[PDB]
Amino acid sequence: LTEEQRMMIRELMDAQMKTFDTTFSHFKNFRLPGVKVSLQLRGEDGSVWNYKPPIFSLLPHMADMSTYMFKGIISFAKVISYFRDLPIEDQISLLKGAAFELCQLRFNTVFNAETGTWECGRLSYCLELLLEPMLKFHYMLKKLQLHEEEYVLMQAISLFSPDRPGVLQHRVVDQLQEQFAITLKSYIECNRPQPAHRFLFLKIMAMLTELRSINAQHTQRLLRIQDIHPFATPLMQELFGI
Repeated sequence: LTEEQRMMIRELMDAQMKTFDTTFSHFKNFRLPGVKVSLQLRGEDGSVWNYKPPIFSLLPHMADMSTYMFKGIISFAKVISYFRDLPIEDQISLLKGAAFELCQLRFNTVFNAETGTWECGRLSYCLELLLEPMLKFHYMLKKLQLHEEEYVLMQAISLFSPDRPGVLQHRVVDQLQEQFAITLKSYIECNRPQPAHRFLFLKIMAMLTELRSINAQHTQRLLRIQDIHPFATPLMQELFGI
């Protein structure tokens, strides 16, 4: 790995730890389904609130988690030099295209494939299959057992996609995305020699293509819900254009 590739991962890792509240400590004041996902809420005192689903009862809450997560993704991008050196218009166009993808890549780090639950600090999202592109993605990506460096690089590649509808400096964004892909490839060939990690780089690139597919599929479905039962917050509207 060259010094630049090293300074690249560091700038990415530094942006991650600064904007990723892995314990969801600042996530409060969120809506709950006032009386297929189980919801657990561990209290500091030791009390536990569990929710067993019965159908738009979880949209409000889920909308609060999204906004909280989205805010982390925006802060991540804005603290990255390669991102700030881009025209505001391109920052917005890129953020709207990767927003969901980066949230998923992040949710995967707190995903427990064993128990099939997202341990988000005090909160917990358990299931009640795998034919769902969403769940299959989380399980497959988890199986790869990636390092933190490999996750932030996946976020970089995703964020700096030149093919996002609205990008102007698609030439600059394209060169950046390539420098990020190369760094990931070099990092893998220099830290993971095990025969099991063969073709790892290409497996990661296929997952991102899957994520791009899942993302484009989600948007449509979310807009179909917003068309029937509005739930999107102001921030979710700025991103999905509503």
